[PDB]
Amino acid sequence: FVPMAFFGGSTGAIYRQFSITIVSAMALSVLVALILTPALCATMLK
Amino acid sequence: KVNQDGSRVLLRDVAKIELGGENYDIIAEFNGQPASGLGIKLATGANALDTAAAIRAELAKMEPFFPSGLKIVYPYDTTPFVKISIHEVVKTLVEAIILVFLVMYLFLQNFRATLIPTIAVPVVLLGTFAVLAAFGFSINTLTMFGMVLAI
Amino acid sequence: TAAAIRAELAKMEPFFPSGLKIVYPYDTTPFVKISIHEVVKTLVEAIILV
Amino acid sequence: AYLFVRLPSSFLPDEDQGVFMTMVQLPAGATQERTQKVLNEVTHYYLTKEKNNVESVFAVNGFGFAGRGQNTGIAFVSLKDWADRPGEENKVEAITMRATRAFSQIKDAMVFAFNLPAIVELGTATGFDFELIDQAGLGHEKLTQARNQLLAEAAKHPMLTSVRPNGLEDTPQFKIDIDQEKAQALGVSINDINTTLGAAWGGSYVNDFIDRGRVKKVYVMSEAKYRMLPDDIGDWYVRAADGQMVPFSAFSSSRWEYGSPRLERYNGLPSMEILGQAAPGKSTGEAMELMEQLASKLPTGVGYDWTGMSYSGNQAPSLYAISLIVVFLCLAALYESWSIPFSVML
Amino acid sequence: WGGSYVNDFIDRGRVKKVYVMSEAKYRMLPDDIGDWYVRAADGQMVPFSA
Amino acid sequence: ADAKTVQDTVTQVIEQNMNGIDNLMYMSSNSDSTGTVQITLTFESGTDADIAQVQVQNKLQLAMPLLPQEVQQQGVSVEKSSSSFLMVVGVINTDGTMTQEDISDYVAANMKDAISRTSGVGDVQLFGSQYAMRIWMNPNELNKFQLTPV
Amino acid sequence: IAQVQVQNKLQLAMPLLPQEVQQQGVSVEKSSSSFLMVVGVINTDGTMTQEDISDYVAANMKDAISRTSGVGDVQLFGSQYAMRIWMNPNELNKFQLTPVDVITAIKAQNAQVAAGQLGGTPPVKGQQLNASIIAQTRLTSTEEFGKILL
Ligand SMILES: CC(=O)NC[C@H]1CN(c2ccc(N3CCOCC3)c(F)c2)C(=O)O1
Repeated sequence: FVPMAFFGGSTGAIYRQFSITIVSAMALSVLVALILTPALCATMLK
Repeated sequence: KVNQDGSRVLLRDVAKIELGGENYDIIAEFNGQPASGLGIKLATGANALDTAAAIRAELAKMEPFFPSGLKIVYPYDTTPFVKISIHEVVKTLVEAIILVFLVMYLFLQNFRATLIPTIAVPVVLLGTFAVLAAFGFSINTLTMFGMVLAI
Repeated sequence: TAAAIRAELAKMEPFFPSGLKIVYPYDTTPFVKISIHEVVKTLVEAIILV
Repeated sequence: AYLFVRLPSSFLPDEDQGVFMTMVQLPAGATQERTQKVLNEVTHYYLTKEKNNVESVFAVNGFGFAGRGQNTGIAFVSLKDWADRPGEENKVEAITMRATRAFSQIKDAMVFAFNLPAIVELGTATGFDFELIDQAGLGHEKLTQARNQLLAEAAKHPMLTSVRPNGLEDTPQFKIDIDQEKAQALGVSINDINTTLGAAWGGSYVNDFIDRGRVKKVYVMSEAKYRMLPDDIGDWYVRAADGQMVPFSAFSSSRWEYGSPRLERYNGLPSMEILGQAAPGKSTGEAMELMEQLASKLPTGVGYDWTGMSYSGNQAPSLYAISLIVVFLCLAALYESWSIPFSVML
Repeated sequence: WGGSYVNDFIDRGRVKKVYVMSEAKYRMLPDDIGDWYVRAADGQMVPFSA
Repeated sequence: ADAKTVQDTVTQVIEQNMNGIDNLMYMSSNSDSTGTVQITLTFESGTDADIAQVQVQNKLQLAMPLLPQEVQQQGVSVEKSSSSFLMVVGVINTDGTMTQEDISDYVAANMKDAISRTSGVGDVQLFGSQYAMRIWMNPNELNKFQLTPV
Repeated sequence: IAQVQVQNKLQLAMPLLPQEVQQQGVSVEKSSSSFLMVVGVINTDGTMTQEDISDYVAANMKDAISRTSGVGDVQLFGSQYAMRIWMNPNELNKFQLTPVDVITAIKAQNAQVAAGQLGGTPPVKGQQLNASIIAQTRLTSTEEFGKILL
């Protein structure tokens, strides 16, 4: 995602936003899957 | 001019004087009925929907002072498409939430276990809103399809 | 800016009348280029010598 | 690879916005009344044959997107909401289709309808925007001839193309020759003559006046009935030095000439715009490159340049190329093997 | 003696200026002041040195 | 004024006096026989549009005294461009019937002046025209009394 | 913006300048005490004077080069062409004429006049013809300036 995020021409914010949105979502999903999701997978699961 | 016999030459006498249009080049007809309106051109790097909402704002405080008959009409508008875009996208988001809840249920028998992924991704979604805002972005047609696709 | 000067000036040469020819006195470019060249060269020489 | 190559390329899908529009172009020197007639026809096509879709029209006479004048006309069309338009035939595409098909039939002018290319008109691909520049000191007429030559050679061997000008029709004009000698003889000032003519036929900004608090303008022109035909030139008389009126046709001289109503220029130089679309078979760059060698067959002094449009994607090769590097490198940061980064790659 | 910017005129498409001054030979020396005459109200020319 | 006139009495004077402006793609000009020239300068994407407006609007200032006084007292404008509108607030009448020449004026004398100022609106296009003291000279009545437009 | 704060305070002083200066060149630029590129232009085959070369560079090159890539301030070595009229004091006086008469004759006989159009802006109904009128057009050739009536 991040390499193709390197936009260009009039297709700038196009591929840009369409990438970095999902990249941000990715890093956040990962942190959540390393903080929130594990803790909830603990606590109460079974 | 005042002629030799003392007769005056008024402008009225040499020219038809009427309170007329400054320009007779263009004429607008709304549904065959004579009319005139405001064709607002956007500014480069403007806020779009904010600008339109504020157009409605400034135009709102004129309606009470209008003369008899003077009525507003709205042809060529962009707002409902934006609103319905947001609507039809968020709707898809929710549909994906429920449809992932059902798959999470028709695989994990436990009702308490199928809550975790249902709780996880709304958090992840909101964080993205915080990031895009902190990066200078906004709710866009690409930054919503991006959300739905990233789900 | 200079490279783009050469750029805008490039699309005029074919339409010139007979005799109209270009010449380049007082230029800065070759000094910049030769600066980069003679510096990078020194870098490589330092790499080998080390 | 085969399913990838034979996949036609696009930028962003054009879609129903519930609001579209249609333009009308009358021939050379047409009048407000005629274009008003055509506008009536269009408007009420939208009013009688498409009631289940059209909510309201907003026709405008005298204002087009090409420019101003009595030749152009515009029509903003707002359709009923998406719910009340169930079928695909009620979507903007089909509506504009049948509309254009009807207009192309029952009109003696040029009327088109067009779905709003979502976002600003910038970027379409599979088409171009060519610009023919007059580099030397050639006249407007020579440039026009060169333009005709390009537009002829392009359509001579269309692996095709579809090329047209931008709207420079070049309409006949009415040249008036004011003989300075006769004027100086009869005793009429050239100033007076000129301002009488200009004020009478084109009006003039005189002064400002207050109307209900708001300052507005004061224009003096003339009654329409004394300026519709060339013979009306004679109706105007000018005071001379000896205090005697003078027929305009005395010092005057008139003849019909040929000129353009729209003078285009590209970058400080006289230019004429060619709008054309690429081949149905070939692509954009192929058409452009196979148009430049056509433009390079024009007389000396005539050059070319590309503007808006012609100025997937070109970045995609390099962008995926970087995506070909960061991937392998990220397949090592947690996975050390020189075998794993060859596993997922397939 | 110093010329003056009068009007503009079209030359090969490009608008250029119109300057009126005088032939050089009638403005190189101080004595050339006398060569210039001015129309008076009575329609008679007047020596500048007057 | 005609196309030939405006193309080299307003257009070229502005164009030639339009140089030394940062980040400029191209300058395309249309000279309309309606007597209306519209010069467009395109700037490289992502540029400071606010200052880009300035560099042009202020180089125009150095060409204004070289324009005909007919144009100087007429409208000269420097704006941010958007090739298409968004809102088109049409105004009509029902009860107290007023002409399309009245409506245009009223919109241009209570609405347009404010709407064009509100929330960074780029360039309001008015469909019609504000009122004006219109004086229609009669050639015969002028000549019969021995009078010119002047 | 530093360019702006100056260029715009100049604007508040322009009407206090002589009209000779106002119609002359007033400029506000970014300064660099030295050049970098000095593209000299010469001739070989078809010999043209140094007064011709200067003009051609100032009529095909300078106008564009000054606009390209944020070029600060192009200094031209020579000058663009101009209709040059060299008055003869004797021939003026012998015919009883002053420079003022010459200037007036030029400003009156060499200009472009704005005339309206057949089938004007508000027409009489049923009008089938709309065409623009062309009055006096600006002179072109030297010979045309030769035949100015004094
Ligand atoms: C209307 C307008 O102009 N808004 C300006 C934006 C720009 N921006 C911002 C934030 C982080 C970054 N960074 C953070 C560190 O480097 C990467 C991006 C950035 F470049 C820019 C911000 O806060 O407001």
